[PDB]
Amino acid sequence: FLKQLSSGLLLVTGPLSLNRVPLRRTHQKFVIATSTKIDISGVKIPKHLTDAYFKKKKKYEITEQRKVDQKAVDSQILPKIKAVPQLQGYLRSVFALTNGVYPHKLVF
Amino acid sequence: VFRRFVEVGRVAYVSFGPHAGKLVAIVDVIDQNRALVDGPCTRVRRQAMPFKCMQLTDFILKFPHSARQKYVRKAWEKADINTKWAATRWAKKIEARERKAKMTDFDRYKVMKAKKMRNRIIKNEVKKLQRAALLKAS
Amino acid sequence: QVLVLDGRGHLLGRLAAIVAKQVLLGRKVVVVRCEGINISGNFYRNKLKYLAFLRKRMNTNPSRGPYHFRAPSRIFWRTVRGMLPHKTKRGQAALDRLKVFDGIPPPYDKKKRMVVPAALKVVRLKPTRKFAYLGRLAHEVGWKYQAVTATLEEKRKEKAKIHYRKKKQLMRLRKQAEKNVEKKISKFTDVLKTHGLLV
Amino acid sequence: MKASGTLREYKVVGRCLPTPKCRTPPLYRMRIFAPNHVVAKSRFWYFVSQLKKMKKSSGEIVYCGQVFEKSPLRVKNFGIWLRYDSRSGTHNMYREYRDLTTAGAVTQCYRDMGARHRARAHSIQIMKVEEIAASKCRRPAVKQFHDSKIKFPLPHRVLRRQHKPRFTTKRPNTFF
Amino acid sequence: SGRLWCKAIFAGYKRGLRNQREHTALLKIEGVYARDETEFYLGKRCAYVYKAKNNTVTPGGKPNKTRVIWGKVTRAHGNSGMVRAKFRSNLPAKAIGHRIRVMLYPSRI
RNA sequence: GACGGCUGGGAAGGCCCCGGCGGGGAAGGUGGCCCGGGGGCCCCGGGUGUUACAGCCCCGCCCCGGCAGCAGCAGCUCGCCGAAUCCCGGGGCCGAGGGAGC
RNA sequence: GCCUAGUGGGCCACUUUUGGUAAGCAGAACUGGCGCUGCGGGAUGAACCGAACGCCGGGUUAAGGCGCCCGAUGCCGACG
RNA sequence: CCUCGGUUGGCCUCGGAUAGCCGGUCCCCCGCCGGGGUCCGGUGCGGAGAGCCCUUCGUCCCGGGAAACGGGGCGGCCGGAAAGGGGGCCGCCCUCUCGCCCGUCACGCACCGCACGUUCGUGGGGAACCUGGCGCUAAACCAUUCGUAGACGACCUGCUU
Ligand SMILES: [Mg+2]
Ligand SMILES: [Mg+2]
Ligand SMILES: [Mg+2]
Ligand SMILES: [Mg+2]
Ligand SMILES: [Mg+2]
Ligand SMILES: [Mg+2]
Ligand SMILES: [Mg+2]
Ligand SMILES: [Mg+2]
Ligand SMILES: [Mg+2]
Repeated sequence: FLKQLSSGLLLVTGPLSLNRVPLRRTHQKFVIATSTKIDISGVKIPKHLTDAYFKKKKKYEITEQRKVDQKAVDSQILPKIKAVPQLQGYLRSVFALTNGVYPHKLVF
Repeated sequence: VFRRFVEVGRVAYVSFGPHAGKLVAIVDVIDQNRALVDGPCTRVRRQAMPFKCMQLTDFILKFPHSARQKYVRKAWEKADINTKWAATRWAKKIEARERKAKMTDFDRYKVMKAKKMRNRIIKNEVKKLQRAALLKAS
Repeated sequence: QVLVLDGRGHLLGRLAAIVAKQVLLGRKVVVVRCEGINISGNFYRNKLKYLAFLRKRMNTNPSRGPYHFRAPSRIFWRTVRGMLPHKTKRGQAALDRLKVFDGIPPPYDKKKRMVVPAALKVVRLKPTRKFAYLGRLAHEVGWKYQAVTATLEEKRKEKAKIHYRKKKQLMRLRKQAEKNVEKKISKFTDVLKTHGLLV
Repeated sequence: MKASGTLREYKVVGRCLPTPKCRTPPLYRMRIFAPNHVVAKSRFWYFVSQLKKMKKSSGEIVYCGQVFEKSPLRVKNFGIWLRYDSRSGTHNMYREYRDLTTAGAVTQCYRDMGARHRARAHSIQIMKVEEIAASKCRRPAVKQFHDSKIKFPLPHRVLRRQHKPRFTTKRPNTFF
Repeated sequence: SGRLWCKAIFAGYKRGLRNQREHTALLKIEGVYARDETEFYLGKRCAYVYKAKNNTVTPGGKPNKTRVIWGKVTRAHGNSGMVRAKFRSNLPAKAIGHRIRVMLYPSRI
């Protein structure tokens, strides 16, 4: 997670070099917030990455601007991910429920 | 053969109730199923506590059967039960249960990968010892 | 997916209540070793209870009357059926989810059996109260396969001891293997010790 | 009275209404063991109406207060003199208890009478409760705890939390 | 890649003894055996997934045989972790004892 | 999560014999001493007795002794409360009405 | 104030009460019920307990309950 | 292609005692490695079901760790009847140094916030067409007969060495 947008949607990227999740909106009632964190105080989010930017338009292709914005945020947030050990693999993994593992008991 | 006896000065571990997870000293017995206890170093006020919620430990203080809280604390901090209780395997397998309770998702991922390795490194040498038994049994 | 319960040391109605609730909540249950179920009260009292059960029959046609099954498996089955709403389709499906056995048959002897502490004799009865054995009650009321079940049970137990001795040899080999490789697993043992999975 | 929960002891002081005959009536103090002060004042009017010729209409209550135990950390022996109605006859008793509070002692007496004698709280009258020293006790179930170096184990520890897994593999340990 | 829903059982309708209220369902969630544990699941969405004979359209997909009665958790039911849930259509009584997926995403944490 | 009132202007309890200086007392009798036996000086028995090599109970103020604190930071030793009471958060159900004007 | 239908076989219960050995018997008083009335509870049930009813959603209760049938203690419930 | 649907990682196992258990151990004493006395640990069971195993986004470069005795796969031996073992093991003429962990390096429909997703699943059942090999060419009933049988059915019998 990076920044809350002006419509309340959560601007997010778990980086495309790890997740195949781009710069994208999500919704806070539909995401689980784990208590593992990266300091992104020095991260310049571009000012134009807004809800008007992320709104669906109308056969879908990534524009060159959307290609270069994902790089411009990944080249900054990725050295912060790789400076804490095993978090890149942690983000590469997906979350799944298995036997005996109950969500009211697991603390995230 | 019983080893743990309810007596004046036995440290008991409180299993449930409002003072669970704590250590008390049995100061006196009232009747069949209730004892005046007192934890002056584990923050438990002197009170009647039933026997079914305390679990007896292998620690016996020496104080009289009507001596007050400060003599109980004198015996407790002279015997150093706050460190001798922690040195036992009982408190270590309590705090291991606490740590597995406090595991976060990143913690569970790192545990999964480290255990994924440790089991395979042991598992190869287990079979290595097995065929080192069959090749040396003949 | 199957709940396999060792019937030894359990009380009949307590186990049958818990099994009836599980097969209503939709879990296939296999209760093995039903001759090891205990019944509270003295044996003469329990024997005359089942003798009063036997005295009941349809006076005009006992072949239509109440079927007094003699095997401990079928007696336990009848208690669960009396605890189930067996005259509806949900009740019949609940009963059909439940299997009962005498001894521990070959599907379930190479399987771990569960125990219910809320139905156990040692938990649920005072130690001075006299109990009875379902196998002995069953045999003395007309079950014929008590001795052969006992012979097959000692035949199963003597192989279970073989499996147990091999399991112990494997686990001591596991312990020698840990003390062998405690140089190259020491950087991975500390993770499991800091997160409380080992000590 | 329905002896609900832990009883509380109340000092209830009452008197008659001052008539032109009796310009200031004498004041009567009673210790009532009751669930709350409303029940305490009602039992006070019961007992005072039984002892004197004084009613709630002709009388008043000038004080009703819970009397706290002066030593609720000290184990004491309690002697309770009792009057109760059985199914046939009325009996005087004396019973002995062990507790930290005299209100806990009286409610222990009420549940004990309900257990041993099938007697409900409406048929039981406390007459006197006194903290008795250990030498002057007459009941061996109280007197057996009068030992300085007392020592007993907990022999057959039954498994409580019978439904924590409800389906475990390992049969329980009851020795500890 | 893996399971994302909790397992629950359609234990029955909200009922007394002789009056069952079909509009409210009683769920038994696996792992919840106390009323204190129910506080996570209150408000969560629950799905009765079932297959039928004719195909129906799948959102974000091609038509197949799976069909869903959607619902959500409203309140706990009793001390032992059973839960009351309300669905869009009242659940069929053929589903009693069968599985209801309890989704994770009316997230509160 | 935070505040306050009342009570026996809470009761007990905590710290400074570890409250000071005195006076006693007895036991569910601590040291000692005596008896008895069980071990390798120690423990458990039985007796005696008043502090000693534990404790308990009854100028107690030597300004209610002096301090904390106070119906007590667990998220429990025992209450009744709130003009002496407020803040914050979560779950569920529902959106009737349709020209209010300025 | 007028017109007026139906009714003019009753039965049950706390308390009082007469005859009778007694009766799910016969006869009165007071009040409440049933008849005329479903509903929750007493397994079942004219009368008992709770409560009286338009068609529904949420909440909460009464009397009853909470091993399983069967909703609810699967409380590490208290003392016997 | 229909249709029936449920399901959404497995646990491959001492006997049991509960005023007692569990695991190692020889200097022992008995038996065909099994049992007991001795000793050592453990016991609110951590040789723990408050558990264990597996754990999956995928691919590309190069490095370290672990592995090398390994990973994948054709010919033999053991293992099972209460409702029978799909396992362990012997070699093979093959192939790789990958799999697992910590890193370097980028990539992929990034489908633009959204739901039945993700398995067990070459699931069971049903018909049908392909498409190659090994094969195998039957009874039941009626009818007739019998009378050890019989109301009728049924039953018992015979019908080319
Ligand atoms: Mg009459
Ligand atoms: Mg009549
Ligand atoms: Mg009529
Ligand atoms: Mg009327
Ligand atoms: Mg009515
Ligand atoms: Mg009845
Ligand atoms: Mg009434
Ligand atoms: Mg309603
Ligand atoms: Mg009932």
